[PDB]
Amino acid sequence: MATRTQFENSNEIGVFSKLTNTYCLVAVGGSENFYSAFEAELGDAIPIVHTTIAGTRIIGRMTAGNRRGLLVPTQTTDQELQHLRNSLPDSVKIQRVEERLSALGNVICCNDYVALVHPDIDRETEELISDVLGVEVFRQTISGNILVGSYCSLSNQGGLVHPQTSVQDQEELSSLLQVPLVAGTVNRGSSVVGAGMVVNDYLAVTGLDTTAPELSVIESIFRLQDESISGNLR
Amino acid sequence: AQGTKFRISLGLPVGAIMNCADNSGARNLYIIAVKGSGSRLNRLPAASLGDMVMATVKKGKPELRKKVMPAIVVRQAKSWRRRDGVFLYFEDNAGVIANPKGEMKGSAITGPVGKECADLWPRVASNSGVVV
Amino acid sequence: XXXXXXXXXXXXXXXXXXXXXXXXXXXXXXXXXXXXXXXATKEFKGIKVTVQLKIQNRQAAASVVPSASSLVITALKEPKNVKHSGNIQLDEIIXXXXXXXXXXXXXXXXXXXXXXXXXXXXXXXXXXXXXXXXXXXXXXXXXXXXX
Amino acid sequence: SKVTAVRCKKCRTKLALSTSFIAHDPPSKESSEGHFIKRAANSHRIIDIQESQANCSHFFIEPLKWMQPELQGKQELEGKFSCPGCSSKVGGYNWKGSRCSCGKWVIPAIHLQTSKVDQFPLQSTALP
Amino acid sequence: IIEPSLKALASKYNCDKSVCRKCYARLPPRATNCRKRKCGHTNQLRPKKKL
RNA sequence: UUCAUCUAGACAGCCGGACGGUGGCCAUGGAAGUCGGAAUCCGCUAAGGAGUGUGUAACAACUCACCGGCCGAAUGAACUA
Repeated sequence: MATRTQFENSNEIGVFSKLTNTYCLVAVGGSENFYSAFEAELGDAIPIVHTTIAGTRIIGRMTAGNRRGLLVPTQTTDQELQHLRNSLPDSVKIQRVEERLSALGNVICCNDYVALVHPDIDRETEELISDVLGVEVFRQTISGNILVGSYCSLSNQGGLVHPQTSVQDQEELSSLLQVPLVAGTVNRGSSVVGAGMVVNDYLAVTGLDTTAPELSVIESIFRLQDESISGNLR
Repeated sequence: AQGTKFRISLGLPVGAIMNCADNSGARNLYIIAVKGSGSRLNRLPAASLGDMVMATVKKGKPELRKKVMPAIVVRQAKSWRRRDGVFLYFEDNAGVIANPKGEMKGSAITGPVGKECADLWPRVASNSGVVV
Repeated sequence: XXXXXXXXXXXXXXXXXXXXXXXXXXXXXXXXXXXXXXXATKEFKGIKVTVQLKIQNRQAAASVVPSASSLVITALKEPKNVKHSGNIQLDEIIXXXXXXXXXXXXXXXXXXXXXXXXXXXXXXXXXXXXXXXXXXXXXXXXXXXXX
Repeated sequence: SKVTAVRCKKCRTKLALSTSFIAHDPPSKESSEGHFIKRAANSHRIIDIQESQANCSHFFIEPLKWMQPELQGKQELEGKFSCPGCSSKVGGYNWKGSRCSCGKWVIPAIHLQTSKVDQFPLQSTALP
Repeated sequence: IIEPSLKALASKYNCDKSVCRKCYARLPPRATNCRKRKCGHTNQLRPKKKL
């Protein structure tokens, strides 16, 4: 539902991890306490895969994927590739993508149905995003920012977007995405809301410095929220 | 507050004017000091890719000018060794300004971003378009 | 089963007192414990000290007032420092009252028990002017009658 | 108003509901109980004066059902407890006091610090 | 939670000591002179401050 | 050098008891001899304070004033060079 935890001592989670519907990816250099937040609440439903991308620990920003597919940058070594295809199930498709815009997660924001991409992405790529993910591809920028990945978190239920956005611009995105949209802040007021948190249908993990008024707004638009052991025995 | 980084070659002494990559109004940065530097007689403290340096803005909006504020180096023109083997170098020097926590005032970064700068600072890795 | 006793001090209207600290190791009681106190301190003032001891086993109530202490002399009156220093016509009433106190006094008859009970009341006016020290130094009433 | 629920941060468990809360709301504000007094070894020597904080940083709740395995097993005069799934220091029990940060006293307290737990409404969404 | 039977056991070695004013040494409580030679075996002793 | 205790039992330690009205009473989250202000009483007495202290959340536990035995010849203070 709405859990809060932190990697080594940093609040942001979507930089260091990638949460999807069918799988989840985590960075390698973490405590047991960071992994226990994912292991307890997911359980044996989806595989939690330890990996690295292009010799880094920031695999949330480098990769981009959904239920059906996973895209990795060109700089991904072949040893890191085969470790992914083994642990992830047979259904997901894994493809290396030749980009000038290397970091795919900042460029691409997507879910089961609708993708938003950075507008300077080229035409031969836009076929490969639709072919792998099975998703219609739309070019748009959140009000001031070309980077749709870091400044717009999205899921099947809804979407949390950049705070400095006009209502008429939020209307035009809502028509295109066909989901309701809420502006908010995460991690005591950081505008970086796509990398500040991760989300899917069952779970939404945020930083520890997210205050409770911010976490209440997050759980509302995602509609994740819903007791006998509490009782009065004096 | 600086995380562990493997040593790369020191290529920006005190007095360097590097470009300003983000879109917070500024056009260049005048480096005055480098956080975490050592001490030796007659040695200028130098910057590298990934270091957090103190810098003033010489050219830009007048709100930004005339105040010292720390900054993160995102490109380096001096070549350096990566452990996998290659020697690589960018075309120019570059930096982004930041608050002393390490959060970034800039909304986005133009041009390429050094890979070692991305892992060391998370907020740079959020705003970065291209990482090498 | 088990037999345990604890003691409760003061309180007029309602007070957790000793029991809350002592009720921790025992069965936890908040509503009934002050109610068991409220059964005992009924028709007793709140300003006055009231000494009790309650023996419970599986949430039992025991209401008693032992009154070996100054509770007896405090019982007869009508209510920086609210002074107790009053005059009372103790002599006939206190002789019945000290016999209520002297269940063991561990002395001889009521005469030795009258020289200690009046000394416990170091505040009240007693019989006529003074009922303390040189005035209650000799007692020529009751005496052998209560024996 | 509506009922409120207290969920644990990083455990996501409803620790205590409403129909609780012995909140004790007004402070004393006079010199001996609104002020924190730090005495010395002898002769009631006052060395430090600390003014009380604004809001009481705790939640004073009744003894509940999920504290019963901790309260009965190794009963003592003071201690602490946790969320039942993450084992972090969430609140402590004290039969003494520990007034509030803002200060009165209470009765025996089950003090539940407002840091590292938060308060939610149990009712439907606000729909902003 | 300290169970003050044990605190009185603990206070003998830590708290119930005397302190020399000059050399700040931790001396036995009923001692008259300091055992250290650098302060000249002085008799100017104070109690250790209680918490 | 000058004083004072001492086989009429010293100093040191040991060995007994330290009880009854006692959680007295105002004092306030709680103070029971010990955070304290004013009061200072009786009983059992060989003798024992509404209490010299350590300590206790509040008690306790210990210790002391005091009461009687044993151990048995030296002990204490202020100085001067």
